[PDB]
Amino acid sequence: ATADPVKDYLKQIGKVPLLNAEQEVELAKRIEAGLFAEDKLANSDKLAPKLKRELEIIAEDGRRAKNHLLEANLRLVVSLAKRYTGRGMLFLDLIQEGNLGLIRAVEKFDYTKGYKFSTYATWWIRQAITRAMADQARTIRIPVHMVEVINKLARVQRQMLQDLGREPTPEELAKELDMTPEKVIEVQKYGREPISLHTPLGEDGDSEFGDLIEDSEAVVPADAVSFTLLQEQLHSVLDTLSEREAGVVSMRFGLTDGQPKTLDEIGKVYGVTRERIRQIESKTMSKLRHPSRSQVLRDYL
Amino acid sequence: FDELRIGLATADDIRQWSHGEVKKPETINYRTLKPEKDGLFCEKIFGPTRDWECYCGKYKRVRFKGIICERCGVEVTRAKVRRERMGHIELAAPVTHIWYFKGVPSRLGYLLDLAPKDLEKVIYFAAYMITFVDEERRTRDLPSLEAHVSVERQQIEQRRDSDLEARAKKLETDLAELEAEGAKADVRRKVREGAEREMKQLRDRAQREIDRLDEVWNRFKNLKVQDLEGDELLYRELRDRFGTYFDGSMGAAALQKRLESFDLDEEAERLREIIRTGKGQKKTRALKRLKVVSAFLQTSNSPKGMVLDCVPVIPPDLRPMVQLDGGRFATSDLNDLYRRVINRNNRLKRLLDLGAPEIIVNNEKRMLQEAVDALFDNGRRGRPVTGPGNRPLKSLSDMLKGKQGRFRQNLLGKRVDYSARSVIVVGPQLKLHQCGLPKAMALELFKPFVMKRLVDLNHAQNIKSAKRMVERGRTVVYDVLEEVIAEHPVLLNRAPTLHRLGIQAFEPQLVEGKAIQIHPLVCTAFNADFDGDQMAVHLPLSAEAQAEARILMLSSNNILKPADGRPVTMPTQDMVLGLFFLTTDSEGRSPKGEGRAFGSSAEAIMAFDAGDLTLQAKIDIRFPVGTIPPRGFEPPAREEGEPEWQQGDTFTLKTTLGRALFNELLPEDYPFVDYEVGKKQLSEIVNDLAERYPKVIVAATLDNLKAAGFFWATRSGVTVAISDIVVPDAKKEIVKGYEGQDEKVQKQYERGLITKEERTQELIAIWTKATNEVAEAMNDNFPKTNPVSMMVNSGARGNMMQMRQIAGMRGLVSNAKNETIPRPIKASFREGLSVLEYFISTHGARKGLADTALRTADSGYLTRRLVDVSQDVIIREEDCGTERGLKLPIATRDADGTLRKAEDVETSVYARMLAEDVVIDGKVIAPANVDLGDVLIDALVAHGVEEVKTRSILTCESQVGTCAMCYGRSLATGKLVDIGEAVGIIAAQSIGEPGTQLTMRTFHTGGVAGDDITQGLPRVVELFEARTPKGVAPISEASGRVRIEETEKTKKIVVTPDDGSDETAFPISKRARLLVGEGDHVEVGQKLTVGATNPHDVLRILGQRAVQVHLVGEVQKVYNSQGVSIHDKHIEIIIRQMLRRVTIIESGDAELLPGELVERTKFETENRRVVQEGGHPASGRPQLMGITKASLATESWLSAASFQETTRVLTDAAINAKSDSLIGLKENVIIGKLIPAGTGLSRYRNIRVEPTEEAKAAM
Ligand SMILES: [Mg+2]
Ligand SMILES: [Zn+2]
Ligand SMILES: [Zn+2]
Repeated sequence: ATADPVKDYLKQIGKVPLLNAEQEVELAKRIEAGLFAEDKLANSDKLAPKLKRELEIIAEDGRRAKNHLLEANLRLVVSLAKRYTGRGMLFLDLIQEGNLGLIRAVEKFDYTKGYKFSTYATWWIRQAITRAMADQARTIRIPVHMVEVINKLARVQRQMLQDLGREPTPEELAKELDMTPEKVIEVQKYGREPISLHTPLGEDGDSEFGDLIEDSEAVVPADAVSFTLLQEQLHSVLDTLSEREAGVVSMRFGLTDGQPKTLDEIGKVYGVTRERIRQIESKTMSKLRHPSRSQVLRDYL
Repeated sequence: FDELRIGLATADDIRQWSHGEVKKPETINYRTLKPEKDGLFCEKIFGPTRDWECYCGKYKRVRFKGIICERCGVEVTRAKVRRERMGHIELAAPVTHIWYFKGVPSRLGYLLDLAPKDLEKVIYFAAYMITFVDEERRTRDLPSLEAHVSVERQQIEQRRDSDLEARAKKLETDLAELEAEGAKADVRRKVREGAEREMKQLRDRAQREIDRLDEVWNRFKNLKVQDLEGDELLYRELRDRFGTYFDGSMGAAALQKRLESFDLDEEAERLREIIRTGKGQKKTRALKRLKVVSAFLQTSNSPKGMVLDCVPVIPPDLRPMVQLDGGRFATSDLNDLYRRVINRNNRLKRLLDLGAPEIIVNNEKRMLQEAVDALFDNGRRGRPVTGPGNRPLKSLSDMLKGKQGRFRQNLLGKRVDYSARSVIVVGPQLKLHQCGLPKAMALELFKPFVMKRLVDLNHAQNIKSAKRMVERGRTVVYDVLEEVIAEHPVLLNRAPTLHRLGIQAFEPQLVEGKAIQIHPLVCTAFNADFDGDQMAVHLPLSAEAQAEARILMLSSNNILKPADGRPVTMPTQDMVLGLFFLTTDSEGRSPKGEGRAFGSSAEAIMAFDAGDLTLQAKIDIRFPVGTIPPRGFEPPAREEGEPEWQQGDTFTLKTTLGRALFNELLPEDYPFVDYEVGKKQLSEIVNDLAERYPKVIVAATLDNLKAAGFFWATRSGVTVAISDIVVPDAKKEIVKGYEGQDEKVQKQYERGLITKEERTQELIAIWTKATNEVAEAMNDNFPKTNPVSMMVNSGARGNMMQMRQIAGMRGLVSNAKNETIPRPIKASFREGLSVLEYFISTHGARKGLADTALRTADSGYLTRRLVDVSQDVIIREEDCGTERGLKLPIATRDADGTLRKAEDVETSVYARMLAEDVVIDGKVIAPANVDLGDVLIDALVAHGVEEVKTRSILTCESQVGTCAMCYGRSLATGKLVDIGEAVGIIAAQSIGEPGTQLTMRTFHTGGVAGDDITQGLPRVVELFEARTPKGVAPISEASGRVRIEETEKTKKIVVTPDDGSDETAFPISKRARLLVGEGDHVEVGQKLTVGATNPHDVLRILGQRAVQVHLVGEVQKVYNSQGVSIHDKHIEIIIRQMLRRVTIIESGDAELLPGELVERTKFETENRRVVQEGGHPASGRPQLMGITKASLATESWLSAASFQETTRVLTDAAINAKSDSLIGLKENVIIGKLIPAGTGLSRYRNIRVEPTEEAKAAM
């Protein structure tokens, strides 16, 4: 009810009864009792209503025992989640994801292996915690196999650093891990953490890092003025040429509309051969290629 | 744009705004850098990231715009739509809003009658809540449940009796068998002790089972709505034992289930009932609860929105993730907070998918609620979500607030295009309206105009070639630039911009160098000093902007400062010294050619160039026809036998050459000024010129004065060698005598006959006497010829204190924490200090620097608060129909046989308007509705009037705003104020301008704290904040008998008013000073203890006029103590905006809440409409409130949102569903519409222009 809900959660765990061996094997037997009983209830066969109510009571007892096992094992998941904390994900979120891993773990347990719950649960705790850390910690999502590759590379790079006391070349790390050096460069480029936009610059407080960046998508008024003047000048030089030449060039690059047209496409509405239409087209390109009608367009690029 | 609404946004509104669900937390792909599908930054929901492209790579063409892609669903459109398109996140379990819950209780509101700690318990998943109870069903079957409980008790008692009988039989059996076996001598005692231990333990668990049954019974017996249960076991056993009777839940869903069935109209009804009858803090509780609940009744917005089910998302541009150099990425913290909320919502959905324990689900819902709270307010509760480990993440609100918020950094003040900045240099060759821009500055500012003119002048074929030449920078570009920038004003501006004259439109002019060349005549109005001060140049752009620059803003139209009407564009540093040397009298300087006639000024100039006549020498110089004689020379005209007039005729004058030159500077129509000019008389001359000549003539005359002042100050004979600074020769013997008597005192103190404190007091007294005496000797020493006196006695630059502590001794100088060293600095700066004397000087110096830094900070703060409180008052009527006014005194402190005018008439009565005609002998001396200048006030005080009735702004009543006539003539134009002039901002700036100029601090407290009232700027801000001053001076409520009651623990005063009035008692401390007579005569006028009176009770017991006079007089007596002159109408505007709120009482027939903040006009309208209905009106008392409280309590919530408390007023507007009319200036600056002041009024924008018929007939 106060601040620091980590303390509130730890007290919300409370004085749960820790389970010595016969207690949790009896609880697991009751789990099986409830689960097989509700499985029998799930069948569509008609039995006595009293037997159905008894099986429902067993199912409720099994659910209660499942709950009790959860509150018994919230201690171990808290003790294990703290091992992987302070790495971009919050401590209580790690606790909750480990709780997901533990409720996945206990569901897949059988009493045939006479082992304690710790050595079987810790595998799923570590697996779910590292999967959640791979999936949700970074702002850009990295798949779990990429995460395990990159942090294996990080740990062997740290081993190299503590071994020879010097920064290794990427070629050495590539050849000692049997991947290509360009792959190593790519994966350590991928393995980066973004910096927040709202970082203060220094003594000044109003000046932030966010106002220093520009945007390439911003429209430049000079560019738009150049574009509309290019359109106007192109229309003017089209009007400068002959009417038929203007008409044939207006369709070859589809200047009038959004679609260009081929020489065979315009040979029906106007009715000339491919030879003549391409000849007059190339004549128009040559005439516009003359240096007289170039300075009006050469600076326009 | 007519109205801007606000309110609670229910989930329907969020879904209407939204375009999809942000189901997944990830933002962008890690290799292709493309936005994800149905996650954050989604192109399907928010829009495409390129222009007319879609996510799946198809549909790249522009022709088929406005269609939906089949593969990926991305609409093809512009990339800017991602600045305006939002989605939403669907939360599995509802969460509360941190703005309403966990805030000021005036906005939490106690809508549900719950303590805030109870809310913390219930909605943060630590204590249960009962949402609904079938009370009538529970009470319907009370005998049945009572019979069941009785049956349970009966069977409990029966099994207890059976167990007791069995235990007794077992105890008897074991005692008998261990007493018959005889295993040990006293084994029966041991087994009996064990049996009785079993007895007591089993009896304990029996009483304990009885106790839990009793406590659950009495807990269920008193269960009702709004009931909490901290213990989870107790709620669980109520659920198990008792079913389908009471409905309860857990978390914010409890608040939603309560609010969906919350009956609030009858709540307001019974709450009004408890308002009607009661006493104590219950009145305040019910008052706040009714002022909050009644908002939901009148307004149509449902109160569902306090607890929310959906969370809208910022569009992705406003929370960007921008690519940088080197592959690094930068994202806003909003994306991280949204990612946290989405992750926790997905995990909660996963837990709800399967069967999960209640503790885990409750913890997940709690962390979801806390993450949503951190999104809305990171750092409101508990430790903020840090992130990287250095700083807290900034939430939505964290950028709607403060200096980094949108209201204060990107809406009121914005960056601008077409602007430039460089250092400033002085140019005497400029006119009054000219400034010199560099070539590069003028090319970059006027670049598009240069390209337009280059294409017009066909130096380049098209626009691109013109830009290429401009970037290359050929000489033809500079030539066409010089052809363009003329007749095109620019706005120059200094960064502090303390008052209205910080922005002045000049005409640019091409100069070399890299500095802006600025007229010296105007640099003092900028506070500009050429020590690397950098001035920004802004370019008016359209026709309207440069027209307002030319007409309203020009530097040749801003002669008079609006603070006091005094001229400010005649500086003093160098030209005043030149004119002083030009016009002073020949004292101490050998006058050559003294007393010889000259035919004209040309002959005098020829003689002065020859060298036989000095510049200042009493000569008879004849003047040509048309020269107006002096004011004092007209009656003593040259004696004439026939009738003649010297008004236009020639004349001879006994004046020097220099005064003839000075009157050649001034225009020919001005009378011959025939005195020492100095500075003050120069200010009077410039004031008269501005009052009696057009603007262009005044600009020309000040330009001539500048040029000649510089010319003669070059040859004035000022310089500072160390021989010019002279120490008094008597200072040696004066200091010798004083140190001799100090030595005598020191050997007197060595015997212990006097204390250290008394010796210190008398020593600082006698050393202050010594420094005053050597200052007088220094004044008696220097001649008029040395340049330091010539530049300090002329009003040029410097004060007598500085010359006192350069030539004479430095005097007494303060220690740390404001005391005085007994040993003063006996060495002058010309002589040079010693080591430790210089150390004690540094003590004062660093404290002074820190003091002026904090002083300018607080002055800026006070200026901003005054601007907010005093804005949105604009001259909006030509004239009122009123005739009421203020009885301002005009003649005061008259001696025997003579009448004298008031000393501060220049700031109080001047530049006002008479309410009515004044008559003394049946004839009007001054007509109504005219300004009061020198001549009219002199005529009135000569005729023998004592007080005048000036039509000021405090008495101004009008339909809207204030009128021009009731305000008085504007002090910045010299004429009547035009309708539309924003007088409020001018008043606020004029009050806030000399805030840095006060430079006051309490020198010494006298060894006691609290005896001295606040001085300087803290006194001003304490006065305008309407706070009670630190030195409280109580005022008697009525005349009567007052005596003292000197109780040992705490002093006491008692006044008993006569005429049967009730006794009132004032508490006074055991402090040193009380000035009232015991058993003496007292009345309402005086104060029981000398000190600052608390103005609240002054208003309460004296009246509105008395408190207005007191406030104006106090702030003016603070301002007059330093030399800064502020006209009293500038204060009167803020005081009128200060007393506008009225506090009402006994409002049982006016059907509104009694005892809150009520506007005066609204209260009067309510009174009119309730006396029209026949009901008796409600009473009301005026409420003197501070500038901040009056600024927050305003009708337009945009202006209050732009001020300090920007979260409380936003929540207040959302709760009250108030929409603000856009009358005002902050709310029109933000939107970008034209402000309704000056040119932006309706009566000015609605003009239609057409040429006359003869005009078009001519051409
Ligand atoms: Mg400076
Ligand atoms: Zn597509
Ligand atoms: Zn008026």
